Parts: sequence; C-alpha cells; structure tokens
Amino acid sequence: MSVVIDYNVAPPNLSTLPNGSLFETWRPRAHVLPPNGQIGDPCLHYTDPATGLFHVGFLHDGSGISSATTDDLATYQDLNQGNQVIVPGGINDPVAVFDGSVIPNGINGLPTLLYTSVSYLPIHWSIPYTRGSETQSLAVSSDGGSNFTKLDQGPVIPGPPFAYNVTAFRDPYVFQNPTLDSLLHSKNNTWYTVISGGLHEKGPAQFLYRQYDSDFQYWEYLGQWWHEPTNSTWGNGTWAGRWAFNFETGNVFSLDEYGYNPHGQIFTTIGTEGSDLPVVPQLTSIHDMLWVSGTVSRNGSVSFNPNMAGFLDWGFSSYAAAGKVLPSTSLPSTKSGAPDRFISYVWLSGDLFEQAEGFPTNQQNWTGTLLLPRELRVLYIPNVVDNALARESGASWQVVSSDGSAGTVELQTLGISIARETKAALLSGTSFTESGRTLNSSGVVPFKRSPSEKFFVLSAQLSFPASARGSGLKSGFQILSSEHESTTVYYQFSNESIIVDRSNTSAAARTTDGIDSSAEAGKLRLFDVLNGGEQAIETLDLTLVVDNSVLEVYANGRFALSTWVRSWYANSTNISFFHNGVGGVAFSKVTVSEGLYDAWPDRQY
Amino acid sequence: MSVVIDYNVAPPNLSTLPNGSLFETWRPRAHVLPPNGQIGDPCLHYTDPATGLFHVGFLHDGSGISSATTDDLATYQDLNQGNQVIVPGGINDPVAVFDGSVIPNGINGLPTLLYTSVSYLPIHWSIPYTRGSETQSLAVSSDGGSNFTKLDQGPVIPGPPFAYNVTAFRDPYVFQNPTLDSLLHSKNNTWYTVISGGLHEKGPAQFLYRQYDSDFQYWEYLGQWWHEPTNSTWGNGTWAGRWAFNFETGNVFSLDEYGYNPHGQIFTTIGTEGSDLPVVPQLTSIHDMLWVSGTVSRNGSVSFNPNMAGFLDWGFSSYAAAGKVLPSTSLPSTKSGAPDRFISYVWLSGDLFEQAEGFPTNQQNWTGTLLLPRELRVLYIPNVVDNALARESGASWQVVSSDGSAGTVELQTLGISIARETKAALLSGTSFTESGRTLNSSGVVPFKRSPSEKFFVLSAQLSFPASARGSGLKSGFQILSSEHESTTVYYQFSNESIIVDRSNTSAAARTTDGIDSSAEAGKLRLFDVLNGGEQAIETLDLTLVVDNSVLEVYANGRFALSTWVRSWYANSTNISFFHNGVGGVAFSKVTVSEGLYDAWPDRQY
Ligand SMILES: OC[C@H]1O[C@@](CO)(OC[C@@]2(O)O[C@H](CO)[C@@H](O)[C@@H]2O)[C@@H](O)[C@@H]1O
Ligand SMILES: OC[C@H]1O[C@@](CO)(OC[C@@]2(O)O[C@H](CO)[C@@H](O)[C@@H]2O)[C@@H](O)[C@@H]1O
Ligand SMILES: OC[C@H]1O[C@](O)(CO)[C@@H](O)[C@@H]1O
Ligand SMILES: OC[C@H]1O[C@](O)(CO)[C@@H](O)[C@@H]1O
Ligand SMILES: OC[C@H]1O[C@](O)(CO)[C@@H](O)[C@@H]1O
Ligand SMILES: OC[C@H]1O[C@](O)(CO)[C@@H](O)[C@@H]1O
Ligand code: NA
Ligand code: NA
Repeated sequence: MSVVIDYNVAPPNLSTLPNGSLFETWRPRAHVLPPNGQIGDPCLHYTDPATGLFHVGFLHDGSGISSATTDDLATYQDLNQGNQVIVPGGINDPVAVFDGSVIPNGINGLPTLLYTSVSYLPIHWSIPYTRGSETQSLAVSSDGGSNFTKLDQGPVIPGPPFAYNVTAFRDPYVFQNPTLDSLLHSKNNTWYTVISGGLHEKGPAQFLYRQYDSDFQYWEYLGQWWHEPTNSTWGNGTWAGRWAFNFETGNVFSLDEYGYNPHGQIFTTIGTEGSDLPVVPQLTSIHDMLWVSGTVSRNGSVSFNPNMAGFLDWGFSSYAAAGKVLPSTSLPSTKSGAPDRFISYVWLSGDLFEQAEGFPTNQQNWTGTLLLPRELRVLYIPNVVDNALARESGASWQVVSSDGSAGTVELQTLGISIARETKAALLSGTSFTESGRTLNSSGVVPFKRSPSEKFFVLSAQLSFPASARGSGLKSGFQILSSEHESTTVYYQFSNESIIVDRSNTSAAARTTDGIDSSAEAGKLRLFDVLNGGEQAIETLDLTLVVDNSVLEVYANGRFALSTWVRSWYANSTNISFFHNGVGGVAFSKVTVSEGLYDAWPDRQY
Repeated sequence: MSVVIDYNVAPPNLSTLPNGSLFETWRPRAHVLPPNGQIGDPCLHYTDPATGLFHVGFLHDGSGISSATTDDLATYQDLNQGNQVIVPGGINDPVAVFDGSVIPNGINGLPTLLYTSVSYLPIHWSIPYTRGSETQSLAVSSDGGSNFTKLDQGPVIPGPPFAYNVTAFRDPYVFQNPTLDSLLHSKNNTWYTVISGGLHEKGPAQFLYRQYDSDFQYWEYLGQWWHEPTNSTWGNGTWAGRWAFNFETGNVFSLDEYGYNPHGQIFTTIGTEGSDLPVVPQLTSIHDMLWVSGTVSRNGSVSFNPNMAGFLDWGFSSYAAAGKVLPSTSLPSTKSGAPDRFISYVWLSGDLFEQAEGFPTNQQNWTGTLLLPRELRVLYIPNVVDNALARESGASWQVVSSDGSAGTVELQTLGISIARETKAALLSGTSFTESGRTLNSSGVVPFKRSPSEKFFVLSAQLSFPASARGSGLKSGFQILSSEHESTTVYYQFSNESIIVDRSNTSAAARTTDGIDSSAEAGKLRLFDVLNGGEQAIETLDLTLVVDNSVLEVYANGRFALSTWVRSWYANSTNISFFHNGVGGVAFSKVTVSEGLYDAWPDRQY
C-alpha cells in the first residue's frame, strides 16, 4: 500500500523509516534546491545575453555543478532534469569539480565557465597543501547552458604564483570593473578573476588576475589585492566575525543606492574558515558568511582596503554565497522594471557542513537549500543621533556626512533585501493582520488568528522606549507553536542581538540524532534617531519568512539570519507575541501572508 | 616442427613470414636494446651512489621507460626483465611518459626522476601547441631502480613561462655546474634543469631553471639561456646541420682533455627537428644529432654562446642522445681506472622515425637500438698547418693557439670515442691482420682473409698524397660482400665526406618494402699537418664496428656515422680494399677482430 506518515502522531526514531519517506516533511516550496539529493555551494550563475534568461548553478551531490533557469527571478525550470551540467573525471579534474563562474559572452560568444579543476584530495587549510590539487580550467556551453563542455586542453591557470605555499586556491570569480581598469590601465571592460584562499604562516587572501588575451587563455597575476593576517578580525570581532584561517567563495562587485553600478563603491563577499585553538586537523568549526566594503588604491600594485564589514547572513549554517550581476535588460528585470542588480544566493548547509551525525538523510533524500535570492545595494540611514552608538569604529556601517545643527549623522551600510519579484511572489497568498499592542508584563500572548500551514511571511515593527537600551529586555514572536513545540525569535538589548531559540522547535530532536537545536544569533544595532524633533530608539522592522523548515529573518534592510526549524506536528503553526516583561515594547500591526508560492512549477515534488 | 630460415637461400617477401621468425636475423649482440620490441630515446641514466652501478634508461614500446644496469660499462643486466620502470596512466601523465633525467641522490637520498608527463596529444612543432600537453613531474625509486614511484602530487613544473607560445616543452635534463653557480650566485652544487623546445615565430631554445628549494619542488626560471632564430644554422650549414625548428633532448655537461670536469669547458648535445619548405604538418623530415661548444656569460641573465658545433653522429637515423656523468668512483670506472667521464648513448631509430612503410616489424619483433656508449672529451689536434682549411670559421673546430715560426696552429674540437671498456670487449675476439698496400688503379681488391661472421671490428689508416686534395678520389673498404650483396664505406675529397653506399647492401630490399638503401654521409676534414719537418694531408684513422646489421664508423677521435646494414646472405662477409683509381692511396695494415662479445650475458636471445 504505502508508508504512513501522520503528523498528528508522535515521531519514531526517524532513522528507522524507509528511504524517501520524509522527502516532503521539511521541504521548502519557494527556495532553490535540486529535485533531490544534496546541494552545495551555489556558483556558475549568469544572464544569457541571447535570451535574457538568468541561470543559477550549485554544486550537487559532490559531483559537479547543476543548474536551473528563471525568466522572472521568482520561479525556476531545471536544466537536464537536475542532472549536472559538468562533472569530474576529465584529464584536468579527475577527482572533483569545485566552484566556477561564467563569462556570459565568452569564447565563440558562448557562456564560458572558469572553474576549479581538482586532481588531489584531501584539501584543507589546516594541513599541508598537495601541489597541483587545485587548477583553474575552462569549459564552454554551446547548448543553452545544459552542458558545459570542457576545452580539450590543460588548465588556463595551472597553479598559484611561483613557490606560494597556499592554504587553498579555488572558486575563481570573474568580474568587470572600470575603477580597476583606470587604476591598472587595463583595456576597457577587461575581465578580472579573483581566486580565494590564503598562504600558510601569513593568512587569508584573494589572489587577483586580469585577462591577458582575448581568448581567456592567459591570466596576468596582479598580486594579493586583499589579504589579512591569519585569524585576524575586523574591529575587535564584534560586527564581522573573523578573517580566520582561509577565504572561500570571494565575489567582487560594485554598488550604488539602487543596485549594481560598475562605477560604484566596491564590495566583496567571502566565506571565512575559522577554528578554535588548537586546530583540529581537517576541521573548519566556524563558517562565517561576510561582506566587506572597501576602497581600491594603487602603489605599483592595486589594493582593496576595507572600511566596513558585516555578515551577509548570520546563520551558523549559512555560507558560500554566490551572486552575479543581473542587468536591467534581462527577462526578469524587463518584466519588473528593475535597474541593474547584484543578486546573491546564500547556501544553507543541510547537515552542519557534514558534522550532523545521524540525521535521517536517506529518509529525507535531500540535503540543504539555497536561501532566497537577495538584492545587494548601498543603504543609507539618515537622521541618526551623532553619538557613540553611531560613531563606533570597526563596525558594519560608517558615517558619510554630518549635520552639526541637527545633532545628527547619515550612516552608510550594505542593504540586504529579498529580491523584489521573489518578495511579491512570497506575499501572493492570502493575508491577515493582527492588531498592534503594547506589552509590559512577561509571557506569550497568542495571536487572535495564526496560519494553518508552515508556509508564511510575518511582518512587524517593534518600537522600544528609551529605557530598553542596555536593559534585559527580550521581545519578538513565538512561531511554529503547539503544546509539543515552539520556536522563539526575539531582539535582546543586552548584547544587541536577534536570537532564534530552537530548544523546543522539534519533537523529532527528542527521538532522533543529528537534529541540531542550538541557538542562532546575529548582531543588530538599533540606533538613536531623530524624527521631527524627537529622539527615539530606531524601530525594529522585521520580516520572517518560514518555508516549512527554512527560516529567514530579515531586519531593517541590513540584516539576515537564517536557520532550520524542523518542527514535526501538523499542529505546530500558532504564532504569539513574546515579551519577557523587562520594560515595555510596542508592536505595530502584524501582517501574516500565508501559502508563499511554488518556485518549481514544472516539478511535481 | 619450426619456421625454417636458411640464409643461403633467397629471401621471400619478408612481410609474409611468421611473427618473430626474423628475431635474430639482424639483431646485434654488443649493443643496448630491450629483450624485444621497440626502443626509443635513451634517458634516465644514473650512477647509484650506494652501489656504484651505472643505470641506463630508454623509452620502450611507446609506453614509458625501461632500464638496465652495468658494473663494467661493457655488459648489462635487465631490470624488471625489460619491463618499464615507469608507465603512463597517472593523474599527471594520463597519455604518455616522455624523457626524464635522474638526480641520483635526491628525495630521501634516492634516485629522483624529473620527467615529462604528457596529458594531451598530438604534440609537434609544426602545429598549434595544446596548452598543458607537457608538464614536468617527479618520481622516486626506493627499490634500486626497478620502479620509479610517482609522487602523489601535481607536476613540479606545470608548464612554460607565462604566455610563452612554445613549440615543445620536454626532456628535462638535470645537471650541476660550478661555473653557473658563480655567475648566478647559486648555492654550491645547485641542480640545474634545461628543458628543450622553442617558441613559435621565434625559434628553438633551451629553457634554463635552477633548484629553488632542497626538496626539488620549485624550479626558478633563468631564461632562454640559449636560443636561435627559426631554422638558422651554425656557419653556412656545412659542419653542424641546422638549428632548425625545435630543440629536443638537450644535455648539458662540461669537459676537459680527459673526460668530464665540473670546471671544464661547457658543451650541449641536442636533437634538432628540421623540414624542407613548405612544412608538412606533423612531419619532422630531418633529425640532426648535434653537439655544441660554448662560453657562458651574464648580463642580468646567463647566456650560452656557441663557438663551434658539429654532429655527435652523422647517421640519418641517429638522434636523441642521452648521456650522464659517470664518476671515477663508479663500479665500471674503479675496475678500468677511468677518471670522471661523460658517457653518451645515441639512439638509432629502427624505422626512420616511423616513416619506414612496410618494414617486416612483426617478423623482426624488435625495432631500434642504442649505439655503443661513447666517451666525450675535449680533443686537441696539434701541428696543423695554419692555412684556410684550419682557419675556417663556423665549423666544428677552433684554433686555440699559434706557432708563427713553425707555421702551425693547435686545433680544439669534441673528442668522440667508444667507451674504453666497451672497446676492449669488442676487440676480445680473435684478431688477424691484412697487409698494408698502395692502390692507384680502380677496383675492389679482396682481403687475403675475411671474417666468417657479421660481427667484427676493422681498423685501418689511409694516407693520401698531396694531389688527393680537391680531387675525385674515393677510397675505403667494401664489407659484407658476396656475389649477391655489398656495402662500401669510403672517404671522398670532392666534398670532404665519409660515405656509406648501401645501394647493394640488402637482397631483402629487392623483395620487401621499408628496407632503406639510401646513402649515408658525414663531413670530415683531414687537415694539413706538420710532422718532423714535412707537410702532409692528415691520416684517416678509421674504426668500423659491424654488429650484425648495426654499422658504426668512427674516424680520427672526432667523427661518427652510424646506420643499418641489413644484409641477408650468410655468405655476405667478405672484405675488400676499395679505390676508384683517381690518384693514389696508401692503406696501413688492416686489423680485423672477429666475434665482438655478448653485451647481454644473462639473456638467452
Ligand atoms: O565543495 C567544494 C566547494 O565548497 C567550498 C565552500 O563550502 O569548500 C569547502 C570545503 O569543504 O572544501 C574542501 C573539502 O575538500 C575544504 O578545504 C573546505 O572546508 C568551496 O570553496 C568549494 O568550491
Ligand atoms: O617519444 C618521445 C620522446 O622522443 C623525442 C625525440 O625523439 O620526441 C620526438 C617526437 O616524435 O615526439 C613528438 C611525438 O608526440 C614529436 O613532436 C616529436 O617529433 C623526445 O623529445 C621525447 O621525449
Ligand atoms: O593561515 C592558516 C595556516 O596557518 C597555520 O597556523 C600555519 O600554516 C595553520 O594552522 C594554517 O594552515
Ligand atoms: O529587511 C529588509 C526587508 O524589508 C522589506 O522591505 C519589508 O517590506 C522586505 O521586502 C525586505 O526583505
Ligand atoms: O619555430 C618553429 C615554428 O615557426 C613557424 O614558422 C611558425 O610557428 C612554424 O612553422 C613552426 O611551428
Ligand atoms: O675515432 C676514435 C677511435 O680511435 C680509436 O682510439 C682507435 O684505436 C678507437 O678506440 C676510437 O673509437
Ligand atoms: Na555561517
Ligand atoms: Na640524424
């Protein structure tokens, strides 16, 4: 007959169930992930100039790269039924295919992938590097992006600069930039490539190259344009993790206030691989997903000089973001009226980067997802009170101007928001509002109405009184609640953090191994702001997207924290206000939009 | 019963015979070749410091490198029963293993092979080069030289210098040299490597490197220390072929008057790949085996500056020589009392570099041989008459001093002779002498006694009168003669050449395809010399070694010409004086030593 899963009945040890039986249990409907199996780093994204279609890529099942297309930046169509567009086992990549990026109009006017071809394993920053384990090779797709055919020749970058003792040398990221062109006297619209890694006994680095010939064959090395001492940190480690022991997945792009701009301010996103001391061999224990703003100067060699940094996503399991310029002329942008954008997809590892021992993987028959596509832009925060909170150095914002008479500053930071078409589609269900209210005493106050399924967007503003500052206040929402389970998301002033408490999230965690229930946290400063003569603590503007087990928490256009919320009971759908009674908090009207949408309309599962 | 070969009966079309049936027909007994099958370039030679044994290597059956040892530099023992000590099919060399050389005391004090690992074919100077087709990789033998184990890592030299459009990039030749050390301020006894090839639209070259680390991992590029314009030539092309379109098998070593000397004069041997115009794609039509003397200077970068050049062997099929320093402390040198030597083995291709269409290869079941080991040294020619013959520039000798009163000069050139232990062993048979005589009229004059087998050394001096100069004289010997066959070897003044006429050598060439009968030739100048007051044309001092089908012609300690003489009839063993009647010629007593010896005493075949 069939395998019988009834989510009103208590879970077994989930490891005892048949393979595939929990395929739908925690599976999102509005996120990019393959038809089944494991997803790794995103990469390979490009806009096809001939069609305007946006292609997304990701590592799949540890055997190369799979891909999908989108004509709206909301929904996707698989290429090759989800099967890889390039796989290991060639002359240059006999052991593995790691991340690569695409020159959309490359050799013969075709999408041209420059990627890390792997010949020797293991590879880790903590151990000696095997010579030639990572090279960079070319492949070209002449069939619309379903198959990237390896050029029948050796790698175009056959290793690091002479005698460099690299920790890593991978994830080539191709990009154009007119500011670099002027500084370096490059031909206009030269392609640059950064390769990510570092050097033993020195620290993490991005290795910079430029196209030497129009055939993409030779790549002139321009030095370690950005490097940091081993396990150093931006500021004192508060706002942007650590530079740690190795850089991965370096992206480079340039922004203004609306989106992507070639002449704009220059940013990079990187993963950093961290560790406690002493180092455990071959173990990266901390996977930080950072963004960094910087100025670019030259003294013989070009240099990127960070002036602020933060997290692109604060989630423990968030890492390895890959993004791409998406021009206004693309199919999605033409329909939505968007200007040029930089769209970034963060990876949410499904199994704690392969440390989640005993998770029911064969039952689920999939592992991991990408997060919602995110638009990156320069965000300005006006009318901020010029005080110590605003003026802190080594943080994730900087003062760009002053008004002495008003007593204020204008702050600059990285804007992070859900890509506009995806956001509209997430909100396309049916909506209802809960009335605003002030809470002063301790407890959870049920919503009058809660969603009946685990697929929703909750939006709300939280306004705090002056005395909340430095207090023991905790305020937010309890979600996915029933008598058996609950998840609490709250702001906490004591350490200026958004917290996701997962201690009670999953009844399955009580009966099964490998179901992480540890707290998640990200730093967020609410500044003192001036609005029509009166000073107040900045409003907390919250968006929670729950897509079955995938939780993404956005705040104030500049913050994201994402995690797994693997609730079991069909019942666990209630929402409540939460406040710990330390001070007062005023909640606006809360909007709940239920159902999301189907990001994979041509799949049945 | 058996396949019936009777060498008194006329040959069939040899291609019709059973496989292996002609295994012994033309097979040498005193030369280095594998137990069966094809031999290519020699390479890999080294003296094992722990044992004093000299190892020889050669490409075998187009699938890697085979090896043998010798404790006397006369006889050899196979390693692995003739099976390869290293074969293609690894990560770095999936398609082929080309030449390599050995640092005898390398990694872990073991013989360390640096060799060309091949990943893409075809490779030829005349066509576009496939990127990464040739890299240089390391292997180490920990079992006495029977197996060279590939290091489990990528190549240590993963391609040519940045953006160089090489014609070829192979045959790494490791060597030490104190003169380079001083010029470059290298650590004492630094290992150098030259790699051979050239650049498209520029010409042939040797790429020079030095050891950067004691682990042999990194090789610092020191430039094209020697290069020549495409298809240029030493002098006007008379004495040293052409530099042609590509250099192969570059060896570098240093000599004095006795043998090898680290502080001596610097020499290189190279193969050059030539062609008529227009170029036929993928065809090298001329394979020149050159030696070159040069001085080494520095102006920022080091440079080798040729001051004379010639052929190491004039044979059309002679090519690809590999040689090695053999110290006085070796097993062979200890027994013979030799000083440090440089021993070179020339390749004699068996099939015109794979152009010999229809040769009975499967019948023979072997292809090619190495030539006799040769000692190289600086040779001086005293008491030469200071005239235009001696003073010619762009030749294979140079004046090193003058005696104005005597009217003479002392010349310098490369000495080429059979290695001393091999020579003694070749002469170990039974000897007889033919009386000297003067010949004035035309014809062939039979020896009173000729050898009864096709295994002998014939030595003789030919003295010419003053009028021979510029005349139509031809004088020498007819060998391997009967009513059906003959081979004539003679000196000819009209173009100062030794000629081997093979028009009548092989009755099998009349019934079978692919049995070359074209003439062979090498230039040799006999100078005017002064000996006790009287001026005479220099004596022609000739040594002919016939080892079944392998003919090597030596003259005057400075000349060698080698070829195939594939006579059929058992009868074809007679020797005669030869003279064409143009002038007079005085032959000394001719010594004939018959039988040679068995260079492979632990083989039965
Ligand atoms: O899967 C390869 C791909 O992932 C990244 C970032 O997640 O590398 C991570 C990692 O696990 O790869 C090796 C394992 O061999 C190890 O050093 C790292 O910790 C990215 O850089 C790669 O392209
Ligand atoms: O067999 C490889 C070995 O031989 C040499 C010299 O004889 O190369 C000769 C040659 O035939 O190799 C390639 C064929 O792929 C072609 O370009 C040459 O003409 C030597 O350099 C190699 O190590
Ligand atoms: O830069 C990171 C590297 O630095 C070290 O301290 C020394 O190599 C290692 O722990 C690590 O591999
Ligand atoms: O925190 C930024 C978030 O704020 C919103 O604009 C709220 O409507 C969302 O679209 C965005 O993701
Ligand atoms: O240097 C040799 C090379 O030079 C050329 O003329 C141009 O590349 C070719 O015939 C040959 O490949
Ligand atoms: O041409 C040089 C030859 O001359 C000899 O010394 C003659 O006895 C040989 O040993 C040598 O090969
Ligand atoms: Na993370
Ligand atoms: Na030749």
